[PDB]
Amino acid sequence: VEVIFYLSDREPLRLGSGEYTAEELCIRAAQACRISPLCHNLFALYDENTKLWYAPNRTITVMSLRLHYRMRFYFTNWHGTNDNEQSVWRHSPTPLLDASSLEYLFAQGQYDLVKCLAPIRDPKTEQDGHDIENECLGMAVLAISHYAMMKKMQLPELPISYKRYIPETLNKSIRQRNLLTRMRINNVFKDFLKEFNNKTICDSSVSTHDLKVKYLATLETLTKHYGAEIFETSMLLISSENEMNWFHSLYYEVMVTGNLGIQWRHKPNEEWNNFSFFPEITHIVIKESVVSINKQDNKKMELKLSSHEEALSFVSLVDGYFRLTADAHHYLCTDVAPPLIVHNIQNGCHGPICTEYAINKLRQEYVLRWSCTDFDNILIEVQKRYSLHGSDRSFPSLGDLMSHLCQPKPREISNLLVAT
Amino acid sequence: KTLMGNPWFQRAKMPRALDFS
Repeated sequence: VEVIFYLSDREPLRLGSGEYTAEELCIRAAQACRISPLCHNLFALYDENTKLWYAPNRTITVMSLRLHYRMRFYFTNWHGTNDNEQSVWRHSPTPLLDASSLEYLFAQGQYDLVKCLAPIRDPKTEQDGHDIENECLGMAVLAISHYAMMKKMQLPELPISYKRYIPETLNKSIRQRNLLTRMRINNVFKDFLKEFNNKTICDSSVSTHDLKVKYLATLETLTKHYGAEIFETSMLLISSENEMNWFHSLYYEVMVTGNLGIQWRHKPNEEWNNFSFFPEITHIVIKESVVSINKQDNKKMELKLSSHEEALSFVSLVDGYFRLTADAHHYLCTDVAPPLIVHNIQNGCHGPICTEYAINKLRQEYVLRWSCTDFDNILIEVQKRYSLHGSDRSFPSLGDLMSHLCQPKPREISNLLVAT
Repeated sequence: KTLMGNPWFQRAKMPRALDFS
């Protein structure tokens, strides 16, 4: 009955008896973790036991239930430290992630690696498997070294071992190997740690940020489909005006990624078929457990998931991504529209945006936006009632306060968009 | 079976995860 944080020193927040909505909780969480108002949209709530995400509009009526506050919408090579991968950036009037969000992503990466939510890739061969295990030890060294740098302690100061900083499956794999192999691994680890902390760390003056980035990039390369969600289905439909391809008799996978959009494939006993990138979707309809995604070319993808909740999770992912790369003020399905965005466009309120865009929007025309620093006020301060900074009259809603007191352009560019 | 006969008793190589500029 609480929202959990992967950060080291962040107590969870217990929920009392009452009605809640996922978005408000995500705001509280974003506030708790010093997350900027721009990056708040990247985060969502994950239901640990059912393995199902919550859409922003999902109502929680309160039993034991533990929800993880985590970054859901991810873009490979956001760090731009990859030459074989396309760069990711944000429109200027520049990087995707700030430090605050990056820290949380790092914590998240550690938790995922250890608890195997981010499982290691399968070995193409025995040596490759060994090499994967080696890289795991490397990751352990990275984690421990980061912890060392943060606490301003050195190697003689720290007591610990590699065992709680690797995937549990590998650890348990190791504990069943003979003594000599366990000894060997532990020694080799200790050597890696020693060398890294004696020479490399200061020879190149490796910062903490650098280690985080390294860790996460290694996560991208070392684990299965990192920063991606895969959905199973036994009934898949890909159709157009003159085509109607139905796949049936869970045998089919549909993957959603932030830099390739929606893809699908026959679940293996090779490569993914691209359906659509996000900007091409016009709308998404849900009927029961069935999701129907409509593209601009009148093409359609339709799939039947396990239930309604999973459909909500799926579309909420797709929708969030659409907001991330297409239009920051439009939504694709009413079933998962965040009340804020609805009330936003309903009252003609933009999103927090860089000023140049505001002044430009004002010049080529009163523009209403959101505070680029905090969630508490609209650039007018809203509370649990709407009013101005110096005002005393609590107008029950924005519309009322505005009545007694321009608009956002569809598919308009901004720093709220990721160029991929 | 042998105690030492497995990939871990190859010559230890620094993992690429710890490579820096």
